[PDB]
Amino acid sequence: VYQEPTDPKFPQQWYLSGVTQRDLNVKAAWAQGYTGHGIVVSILDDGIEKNHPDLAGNYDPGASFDVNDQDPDPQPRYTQMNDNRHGTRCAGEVAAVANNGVCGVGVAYNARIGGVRMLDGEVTDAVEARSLGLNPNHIHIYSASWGPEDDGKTVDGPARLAEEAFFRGVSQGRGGLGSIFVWASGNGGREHDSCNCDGYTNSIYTLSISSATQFGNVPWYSEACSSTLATTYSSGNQNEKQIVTTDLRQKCTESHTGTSASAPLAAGIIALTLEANKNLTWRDMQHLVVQTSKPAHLNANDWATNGVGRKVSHSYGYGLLDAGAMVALAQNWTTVAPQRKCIIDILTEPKDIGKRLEVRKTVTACLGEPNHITRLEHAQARLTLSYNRRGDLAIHLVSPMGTRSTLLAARPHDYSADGFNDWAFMTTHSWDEDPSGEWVLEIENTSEANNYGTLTKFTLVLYGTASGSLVPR
Amino acid sequence: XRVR
Ligand SMILES: [Ca+2]
Ligand SMILES: [Ca+2]
Ligand SMILES: [Ca+2]
Ligand SMILES: [Cl-]
Ligand code: NA
Ligand code: NA
Ligand code: NA
Ligand code: NA
Repeated sequence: VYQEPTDPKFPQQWYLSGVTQRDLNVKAAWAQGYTGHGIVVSILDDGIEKNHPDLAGNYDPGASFDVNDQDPDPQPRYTQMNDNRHGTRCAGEVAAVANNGVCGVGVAYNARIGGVRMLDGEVTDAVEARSLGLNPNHIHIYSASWGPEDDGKTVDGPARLAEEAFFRGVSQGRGGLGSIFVWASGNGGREHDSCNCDGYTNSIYTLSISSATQFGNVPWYSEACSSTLATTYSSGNQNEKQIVTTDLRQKCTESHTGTSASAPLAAGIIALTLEANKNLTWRDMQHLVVQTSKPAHLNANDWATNGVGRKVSHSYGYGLLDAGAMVALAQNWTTVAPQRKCIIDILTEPKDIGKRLEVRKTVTACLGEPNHITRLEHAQARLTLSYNRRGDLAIHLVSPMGTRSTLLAARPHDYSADGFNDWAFMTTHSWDEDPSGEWVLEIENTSEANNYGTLTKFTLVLYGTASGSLVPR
Repeated sequence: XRVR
């Protein structure tokens, strides 16, 4: 009964559907009746060509604003170099119109799509905050294919206004269910960057999305970290296909690439999921992603099984998004219990790092208290430390269920002597584990240099609930 | 910073 789109470039959208099994299983969600109708997605980027032949039919001025020039119209600024094409490419991935004889189709081709023009200018804390906090009772899902520089030396995250926007968004946005923030995990692969040094992706309030190539490999630009939640397809080498989407000047491109293309596809899949159950909270959505994402046919050297039997990789999170499985599970989903937060200050004295430091602590995770956690969601190791060359450090955190999260891998370009100032390294890899028991933090010098420093604070911050577990996978 |  379901008829797939007839758009001229839809056959080239290999990541949406195919018999090959290397796809995001989006046609199966369309066939269940979910195409995005009623859901509102906003692309936070360099603007959106609101009159594009493949976007006009879905464009939503209520999802749009121009923060750079302070006006309602997010139209890109046209230049000879087409610098401001990025947001329009992202928008088409989410919600390009279907069955209109133009280009291809969005994942959620009946969703409403807007854009915030906010990258074409100085991107201040206030600019980010006004973008993240735009019309939060109209916009359901925010997609951000941007962030701190991927030079492999930077440690940077949201400043005060932006962090307040995240908290206000997940607390009061979408009728109190919480804004959905989807983030691209980054393009710093060639610089050996770590997406845990990026406070936007590392945030518990964002769904950080990584990339896989068509042949199922870790792309050259990919950043590994423990905060990544899941993966969608994007570009790879020149024998692998790329992403088909709307381009600047009313054109169609078949060569959209990089981390930038993965977040919009995830945002589209989340739009389909919200259509299947509008009552999902921001935490519900992360649970659905954890439970339904698929490792199979993704190649990595670091796949590990966590304490509840789920495979997890620092390149891929829980694996490829599966749109059909997301919308199926969403329909009868029971809202998760309110989020508990258990704060455990680990150190009794500062500890010299030297060549290697191992800190073991047995915790009760707030046993006997209203914030008792037996079902982990996010875990953070908030670390304050000094060190003479930051990029020589590697940091690992082992859960009581034996799951070893790489909080920080060596970054050869990070020469900083600034250390970490209460930096909240986050891992998703122990999701649904019982956090009671022995946690182990390992800090090691990966170089032959006689480095030196001191760990002065280690706060283990656990988020989660105390009810509703599934039998382990 | 912030980059695309
Ligand atoms: Ca404008
Ligand atoms: Ca189309
Ligand atoms: Ca990065
Ligand atoms: Cl909090
Ligand atoms: Na709320
Ligand atoms: Na995140
Ligand atoms: Na335990
Ligand atoms: Na042990």
